[PDB]
Amino acid sequence: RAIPELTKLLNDEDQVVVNKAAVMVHQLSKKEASRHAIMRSPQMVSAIVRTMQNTNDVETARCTAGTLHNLSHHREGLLAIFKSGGIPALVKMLGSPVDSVLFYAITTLHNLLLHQEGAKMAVRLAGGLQKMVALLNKTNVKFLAITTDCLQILAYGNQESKLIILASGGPQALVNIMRTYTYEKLLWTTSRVLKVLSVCSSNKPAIVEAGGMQALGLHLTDPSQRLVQNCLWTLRNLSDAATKQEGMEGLLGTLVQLLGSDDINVVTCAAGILSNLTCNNYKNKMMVCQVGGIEALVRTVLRAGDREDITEPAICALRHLTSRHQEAEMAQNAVRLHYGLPVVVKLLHPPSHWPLIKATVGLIRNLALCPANHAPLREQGAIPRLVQLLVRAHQDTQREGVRMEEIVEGCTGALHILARDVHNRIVIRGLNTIPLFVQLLYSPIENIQRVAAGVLCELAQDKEAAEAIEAEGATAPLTELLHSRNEGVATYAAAVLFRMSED
Amino acid sequence: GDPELCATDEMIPFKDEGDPQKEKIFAEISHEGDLADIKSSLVNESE
Repeated sequence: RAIPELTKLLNDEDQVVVNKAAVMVHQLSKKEASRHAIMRSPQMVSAIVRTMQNTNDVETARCTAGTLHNLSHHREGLLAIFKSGGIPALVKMLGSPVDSVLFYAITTLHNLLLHQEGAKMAVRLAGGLQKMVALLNKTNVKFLAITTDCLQILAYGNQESKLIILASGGPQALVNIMRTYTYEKLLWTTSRVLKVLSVCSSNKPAIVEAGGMQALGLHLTDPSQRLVQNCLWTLRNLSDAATKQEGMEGLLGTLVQLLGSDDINVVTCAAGILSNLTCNNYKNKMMVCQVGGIEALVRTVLRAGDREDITEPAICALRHLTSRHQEAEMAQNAVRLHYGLPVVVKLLHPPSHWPLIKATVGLIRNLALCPANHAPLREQGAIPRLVQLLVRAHQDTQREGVRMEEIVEGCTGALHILARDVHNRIVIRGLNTIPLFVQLLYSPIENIQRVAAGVLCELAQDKEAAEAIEAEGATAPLTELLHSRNEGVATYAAAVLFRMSED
Repeated sequence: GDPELCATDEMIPFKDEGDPQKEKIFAEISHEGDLADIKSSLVNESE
């Protein structure tokens, strides 16, 4: 048109002159077709960009910037935005003080990433990532939301970008946002970038140390299901890196409650996270117990029935909670008080698979430490059932999902604890187990030799038993294990030989 | 007493595994077209 002829002189203006020309071009970009005439003037497209890059008058920038945003709407519009090198300039503008500039710069960059092929690479190259991470302390939540989204777009399926974000202190910034704001769309775009980073090994620890678990935990009762969902699954993925944090009170309490959810996948998830977060951290165990975690976990087990994606994690947490902390005995008792003993013992049967059976035998072991559990467990038929799992396991080793060594250790270990009670001892040798426990002493696995010597040790406190054990020729292997490298093995062998010859 | 006071609890190493439908909320959810709206708002502010 005759509008291309006007754009011509518009390209010039190289002085104080410029400052006005920008305002003029910017205003003409507002039209629907006056946005087209400027599309096929790459001289102008490239001038609009040069000016903004270089110009050190504030309003001049917002007029060039604004211009490009108008053009970033059409499929041919971004194309020339890219081809004219505007991207690196846009990204340069992310350092500006003027918020009117920043808003244009980020919205335009967004558009480009979503649609213009080559943007992603280009933005990374300009150092957009490190820019965008540093803007995460701006205060406009709409802006934060778009900024975090850009990051998500650049991070996605791109580990290099993930590592770069980690390096720029991205995790702490993202986590601060999760701690501070409540605006749904922002928490959503932020929970997404987080999720995407949480699949990076290096970012896990970093997210965690920055208070990522606690911050996610703050939004688990949010009404926005898409948000709760991102938090739960991100929490779960992080849970294994998170066992040493403090300040986990609120999160643990909420997880217990989530066990009551009607949503199955929320329940499985909550179990998993609880299972991990109860690993080894004694404070976490006490809190979970204090908010009524045993009762919830039992209940959850009953409800789940045969659903092993639920019972395995929940049984594991129960097991963590029934040993190695100040309230472990209280927890052992609670399982009995809340009718847990029959479901627990029942899980030793089909259709349970080995991993669940492993966890369950582990749980029963701890359960047996509580004297008040010796008789009730016996009544449920724990002993004959453990002995069967043991014998089976040992036969398989004599010639998956789990190794039968664990089941053999596990089972023997459980019986070792059940042998503390005198009537249990009678039921135990009762099943002709004493030869099996002696031949176990010869196992290559030291763990197995230990639990075997352990159960023999308890049994031997009774005279008949001790003669029985003596009759099996236990004295030979015991005397040898007396020099095992393994402390426990040697400690029990001494223990057993001691009791073998008392009189 | 528990003789094995040193035994560790075993982490389960969760990731993105299994059926991708068991790692979403079972319930149906349907509350771009999302950020499009808030981008609009920011463009207004700058004037």
